[PDB]
Amino acid sequence: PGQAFYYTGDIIGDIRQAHCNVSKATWNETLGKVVKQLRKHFGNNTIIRF
Amino acid sequence: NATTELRNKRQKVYSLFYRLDIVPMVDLWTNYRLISCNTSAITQACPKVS
Amino acid sequence: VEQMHEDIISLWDQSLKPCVKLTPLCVGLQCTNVTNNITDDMRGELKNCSFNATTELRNKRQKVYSLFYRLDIVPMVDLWTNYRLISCNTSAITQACPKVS
Amino acid sequence: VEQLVESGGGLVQPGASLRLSCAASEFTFSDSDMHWVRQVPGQGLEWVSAISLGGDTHYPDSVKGRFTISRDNAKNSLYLQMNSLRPEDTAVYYCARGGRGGYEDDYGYFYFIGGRRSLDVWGRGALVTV
Amino acid sequence: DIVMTQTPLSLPVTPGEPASISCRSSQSLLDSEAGNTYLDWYLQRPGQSPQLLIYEVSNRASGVPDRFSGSGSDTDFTLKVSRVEAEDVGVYYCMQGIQLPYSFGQGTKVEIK
Ligand SMILES: *[C@@H]1O[C@H](CO)[C@@H](O)[C@H](O)[C@H]1NC(C)=O
Ligand SMILES: *[C@@H]1O[C@H](CO)[C@@H](O)[C@H](O)[C@H]1NC(C)=O
Ligand SMILES: *[C@@H]1O[C@H](CO)[C@@H](O)[C@H](O)[C@H]1NC(C)=O
Ligand SMILES: *[C@@H]1O[C@H](CO)[C@@H](O)[C@H](O)[C@H]1NC(C)=O
Ligand SMILES: *[C@@H]1O[C@H](CO)[C@@H](O)[C@H](O)[C@H]1NC(C)=O
Ligand SMILES: *[C@@H]1O[C@H](CO)[C@@H](O)[C@H](O)[C@H]1NC(C)=O
Ligand SMILES: *[C@@H]1O[C@H](CO)[C@@H](O)[C@H](O)[C@H]1NC(C)=O
Repeated sequence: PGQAFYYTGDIIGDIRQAHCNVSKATWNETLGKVVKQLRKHFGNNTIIRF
Repeated sequence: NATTELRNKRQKVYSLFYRLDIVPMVDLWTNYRLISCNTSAITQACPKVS
Repeated sequence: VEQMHEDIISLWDQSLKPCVKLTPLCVGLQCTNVTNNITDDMRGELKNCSFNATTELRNKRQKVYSLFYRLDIVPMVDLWTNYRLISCNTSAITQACPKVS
Repeated sequence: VEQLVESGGGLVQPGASLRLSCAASEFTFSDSDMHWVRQVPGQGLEWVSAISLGGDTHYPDSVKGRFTISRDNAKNSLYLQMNSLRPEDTAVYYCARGGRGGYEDDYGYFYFIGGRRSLDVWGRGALVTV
Repeated sequence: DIVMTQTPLSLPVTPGEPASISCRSSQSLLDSEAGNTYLDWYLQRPGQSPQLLIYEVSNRASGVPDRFSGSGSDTDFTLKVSRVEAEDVGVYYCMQGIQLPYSFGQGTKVEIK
């Protein structure tokens, strides 16, 4: 009584995986900036990998 | 088999659940159950609350 | 006026909150005509409704006959039951606590 | 297949009583409504009675106070106790299955919204002559 | 109560031509909350007399071939068959499923034309 349940009924169109698009060049530059700032704390000759 | 407005009656409900929301369970007439019913109460978020 | 309105609604809600929720009454009611002597203008305004209500033990149910006003129930087209309470499609029905004026 | 067989009947005099029964077949007499239907030898189909999952019964105006139906469930059979028969009641009587439900103690005997209400699982029929 | 009126009382049909059998319920058969309309067609044969033929609208019972698929609304409803086969000749009945009286209409007897 007054308890309404919501659920997925159906899917119209193809079923595809949800995803995120992040620009490659912008992200690469962002990681370069993070790497420089991490080298300021861990050493200029320290190899940084993610 | 879901409950409904009247305790007397029930209803056959079909829905699409994600694999991450269900857990394999062993019974004669069923295959899966909701992931959190094993450990805790599930509260539906109000659809009117953003 | 706005404060009195909100105060009366709040006190009303506080009075009714710790009371019986009447969840077992949202069942199907086998309602028939009242068999007593009914005046000309009361014909169809009161129904004799039989339902299977729960009791203390979870697995035991009792058949209960009660008289409901026509305004409290709504027809439906089930084969075996004729009426249901008007509010069971909208909300839970809280019983006012007895011995409260 | 899912098909019941009627048993009982015979030739009786006016005022006699009879106990007619239908046996369960393939779990059609467990979680299901039951109906008794009349086939008049020369007229169309007439419904006689019905019994619900919870033991509620219903009869038409021409039958009330004369025929009684019941279910015991433990012995898997439907019973019709006929009384005060008339020559007009000579006909073939048989059972049919109604809708189906289930039995969980949340609330004994439950029907489905939009479930089956047709008459199915028809037997052969017994001939009752007065 | 619900009165179910069968329009034809006799309908000879040539096996090589289509046929239409229709009836009307005196009350609406639509369950507004469920959305299902409860109507049933039955076919009586000289052998096995009772038998379920059509359940509701366009939902064939098990064992019933596609040629028996019907149509209609919540009052007047019809079966339309493209060809009447020798095994399909019998007495057709209409039943309503919304009230316990389960009133039946008159039968339509099919003849060889
Ligand atoms: C995201 O959407 C905006 C919408 O204009 C678009 O300009 C931008 O390029 C998109 N970015 C990615 C990474 O897809
Ligand atoms: C890294 O090199 C830059 C210039 O090449 C210098 O300014 C900075 O101090 C150096 N950092 C460390 C940690 O040696
Ligand atoms: C359910 O919860 C209990 C809590 O300890 C846990 O042990 C059990 O593994 C859980 N079930 C599943 C299927 O993960
Ligand atoms: C309601 O129906 C029951 C059926 O047994 C009967 O005993 C009771 O007296 C009826 N109530 C009224 C007010 O007629
Ligand atoms: C019950 O009362 C109503 C009042 O109009 C009447 O129409 C109906 O026929 C009555 N039922 C019986 C069974 O007498
Ligand atoms: C409850 O049912 C009545 C039947 O007339 C209807 O008028 C009303 O809108 C319904 N309420 C809800 C919330 O569905
Ligand atoms: C109501 O409860 C009684 C208790 O004896 C039971 O026999 C009966 O079948 C129940 N009725 C329904 C309609 O569930």
